Amino acid sequence: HVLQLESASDKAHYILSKDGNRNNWYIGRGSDNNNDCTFHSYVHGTTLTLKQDYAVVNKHFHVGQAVVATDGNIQGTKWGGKWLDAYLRDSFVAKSKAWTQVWSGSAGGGVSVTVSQDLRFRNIWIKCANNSWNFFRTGPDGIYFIASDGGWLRFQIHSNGLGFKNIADSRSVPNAIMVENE
Amino acid sequence: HVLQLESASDKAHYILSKDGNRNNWYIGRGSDNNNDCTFHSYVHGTTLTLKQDYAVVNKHFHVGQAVVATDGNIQGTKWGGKWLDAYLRDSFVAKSKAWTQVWSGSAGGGVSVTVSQDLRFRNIWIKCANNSWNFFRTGPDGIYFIASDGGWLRFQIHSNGLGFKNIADSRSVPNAIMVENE
Amino acid sequence: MGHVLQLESASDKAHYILSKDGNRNNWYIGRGSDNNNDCTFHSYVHGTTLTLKQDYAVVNKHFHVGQAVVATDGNIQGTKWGGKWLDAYLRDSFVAKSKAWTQVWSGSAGGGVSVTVSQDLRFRNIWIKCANNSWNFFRTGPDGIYFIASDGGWLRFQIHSNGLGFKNIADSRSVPNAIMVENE
Repeated sequence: HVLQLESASDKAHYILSKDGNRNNWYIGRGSDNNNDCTFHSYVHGTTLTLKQDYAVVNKHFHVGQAVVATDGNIQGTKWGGKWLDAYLRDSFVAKSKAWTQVWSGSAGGGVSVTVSQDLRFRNIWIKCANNSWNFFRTGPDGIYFIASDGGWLRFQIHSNGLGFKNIADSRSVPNAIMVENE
Repeated sequence: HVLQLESASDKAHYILSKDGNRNNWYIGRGSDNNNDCTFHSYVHGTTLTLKQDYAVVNKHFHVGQAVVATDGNIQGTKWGGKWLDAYLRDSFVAKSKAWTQVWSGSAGGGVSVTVSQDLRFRNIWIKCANNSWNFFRTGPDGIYFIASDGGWLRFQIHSNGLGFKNIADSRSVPNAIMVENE
Repeated sequence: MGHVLQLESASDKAHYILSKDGNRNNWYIGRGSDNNNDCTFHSYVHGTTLTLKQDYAVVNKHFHVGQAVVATDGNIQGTKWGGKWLDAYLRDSFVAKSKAWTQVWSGSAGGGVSVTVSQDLRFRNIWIKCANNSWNFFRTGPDGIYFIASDGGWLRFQIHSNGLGFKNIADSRSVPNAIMVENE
């Protein structure tokens, strides 16, 4: 009930398979003075090693068809087939604590301007009178109102978030827009 | 120092254990013309394979007591014993970029209404005068103010977020409330 | 079958390959125990083990994939997470759904008056109480000048000193007396 392999103290002992003259795979204690135990394909160069404080495989690791990658990323059906890094980015609001100017100029009553970021469901700050930032969080394309410094601004988000239009304002003309980074 | 297994080129070579007449487990290169090396239980049908570009197990994979599931979900004490998908959902604000109406009507000064979701710590838009949406983010049940289109609205979130009351308004009567999806 | 290394045992009895160096049990592979079909690759010296069981495979210690690590508490470390553990990457990268708030200042700051607040208020959700006992919401950006038509009239305020300073620049009948912040 035991196939007994015996070597001298601290000497290698492993099972080696060769097909033809080719080293194919091995399992066991591959080196003298080293107690790591390895299961290795020479042909694939793919390895599992039992080491002192952990086990390791040297390439990506599949669990069924889910994948644990060598960079620590995970892919599987639970993440909608995405890698986890992308699932997270798409799924949850980023704590960037940074903003970006998407537009600068002057947009009086009736004037529509155009930006290269989708402004829908974003945190924005609009600068109108008195060199202050007026906060707003947009929903989808639509009509919004803010009692911005100077008086007030009624504005429209249109064109799938790329259009920003001053519908009407009372002494509160937008001259800059920042957006919180995603 | 080596147990040497030798085969013809590209022929299977493996070690097979049988208990009585039952195939029980094997290790090695299980098939001709295929360099994949496998450690397999025939009884359990549970397998580790070393392949060209990855190593793979065919069922859920435990690391101590933590679990990496075949769908890519992970369970562990670091996630409070939850699966990671649920930890994430519970822990972080959802980037849903979508909204839902929670009430529609007319709530003049003093009028209280029931809303369809708990509005505490939520992103909301209230429509009052002039067909525009006024943004607000609520905290707990309490008293809030917004200089909404038309003038202003002092409002109350009550009844564990299920009640919305117009305390007072100046020419700014609410008629619709949207909430950002969670 | 003459070119397979065949290990044959009685039904439901252990059979494994054991390697010993000198007198020391060093490693084994196979069916370690009677009446039990679990198959194990184990180092006796390291005490590190892989086991194939009925419904799962298991390693008994942290498991590395290249240099990435899946720990026994379910945490993951890797270059994708900036070399951080995923728990910290998540905490640092994404907005907490805390649904709770904390008071960061209480007092009375009229026009021109500046106060110290107890948290960095940059890129935070805050609520300022001015006139009429109501909360006025604002989300801040970095240090800078901001405006809110808060209950009473309006308030132009400044976040300064790396988020630790709050100054009433000017107000119209809307003097701040308390500020709450959403918990991170």
